[PDB]
Amino acid sequence: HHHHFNLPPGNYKKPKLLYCSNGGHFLRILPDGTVDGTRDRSDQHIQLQLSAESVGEVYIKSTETGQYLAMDTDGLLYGSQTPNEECLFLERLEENHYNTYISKKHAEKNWFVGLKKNGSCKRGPRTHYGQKAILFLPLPV
Repeated sequence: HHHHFNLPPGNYKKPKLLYCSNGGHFLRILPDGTVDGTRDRSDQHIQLQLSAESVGEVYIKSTETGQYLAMDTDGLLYGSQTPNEECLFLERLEENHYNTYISKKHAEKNWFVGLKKNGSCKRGPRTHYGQKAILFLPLPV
């Protein structure tokens, strides 16, 4: 293990919105595979279904498009049509409150899913423990 094992409360029964504290954006997976953030609660591409692989491991999938959130070799988030090793994330509790998502593939590097204040996604290597960009709150849709 490269990381702690404090898990967030909750389950995967229903889809969620992943709200980023940093700029107040919801994680969005565009039909074209693009990943970013939007403040529009009405957006049809912010509804995500999480599911667990192993305990503490998840897939994050677009309910609208079926695409899986994934982080590439260069730390860029993208929408994948099929589930692959780049699609697994370590879902953890952070600051005793939020949810963080660490790239399983790149766990040793501490690459997280994160959103900038301007709503653009952070590149893996630019993320790190202690940032606001990596903090998410799962909200019901």
